[PDB]
Amino acid sequence: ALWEDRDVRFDVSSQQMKTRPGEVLIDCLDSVEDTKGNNGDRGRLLVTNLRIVWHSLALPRVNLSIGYNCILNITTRTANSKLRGQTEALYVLTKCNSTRFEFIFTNLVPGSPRLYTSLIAVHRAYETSKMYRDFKLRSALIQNKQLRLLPQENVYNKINGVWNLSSDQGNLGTFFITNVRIVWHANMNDSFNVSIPYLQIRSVKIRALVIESSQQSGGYVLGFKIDPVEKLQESVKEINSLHKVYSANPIFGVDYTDAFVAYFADGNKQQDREPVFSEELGLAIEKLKDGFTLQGLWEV
Amino acid sequence: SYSPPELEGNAVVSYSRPTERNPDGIPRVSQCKFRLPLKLVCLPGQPSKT
Repeated sequence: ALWEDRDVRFDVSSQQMKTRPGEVLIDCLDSVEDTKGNNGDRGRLLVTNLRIVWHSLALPRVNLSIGYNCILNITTRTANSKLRGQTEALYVLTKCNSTRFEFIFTNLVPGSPRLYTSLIAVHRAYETSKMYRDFKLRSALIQNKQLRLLPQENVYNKINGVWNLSSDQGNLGTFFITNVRIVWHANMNDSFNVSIPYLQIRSVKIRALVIESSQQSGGYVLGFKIDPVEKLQESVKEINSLHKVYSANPIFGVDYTDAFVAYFADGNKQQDREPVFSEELGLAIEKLKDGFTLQGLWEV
Repeated sequence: SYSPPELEGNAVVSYSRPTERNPDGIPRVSQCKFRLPLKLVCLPGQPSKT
């Protein structure tokens, strides 16, 4: 469903670069040349709400899309002294489904390098806010007896005595309904709580309050049971209404081809062999490559 | 005590034009020369025959 902040795509279409409903553009910069691919071609860089995009600005087909849940390090490099003005450069390190890429972005015209700052800022806002768009078990949600609300979140329905049909004897627990996510704590050792976001929900039906996950948190079917079913169907219908009105415009809580092969961070390596034990060092070491030895790789 | 070699003087401005390649500004220099009067270095005095 949502891939803009979860993958890293190359030669993306002119439509997938367009702002998703919940997405929103923040800052832009022209003439940002792309490097780590020596095409020597200019472009335009965009720091959106969920991902960073770069399109060639002359052949807008060739482009890059990097999600914020797939970046590890972002480094700004101020160099290239007096000969001209102090120009910056952006080094982004990315790891998607166990494959490490690195992209470099060179600001050609030294007259507008401010972009490289705001990105950093929003990236923090992307990581400090994951309870908005991700699924978590047993977190630190509950205060003394109440829920700790996110910034853009207020409770809708406050129901006591809502069971959980995934355990045996620690069930009876409160059920908080909010505009961003729905949570249930256990009211007895209140660290068995589940916080499901509307973004991860696929369909709320009955078989009993069955909630299915959207192929990202796996097929996690959650079952709850309440007092006589009047309030039950009431809660189900209001939950479906809130789900649809959210999916209309997502929130995301962010406050404020061979293309891949030319962007590997390792260098001609998209792999990680099976980590096996090492009797030489005593550490878990990556498997050695068909004849190589540790004391032969170490020396020069 | 000695009189200057010439009364003329120069005045030079060095400025910069901000541009697209070097926004710090290409440096240029332009000058103008003024002419000072004898009334600054001389006075009417007595003449001698030889």
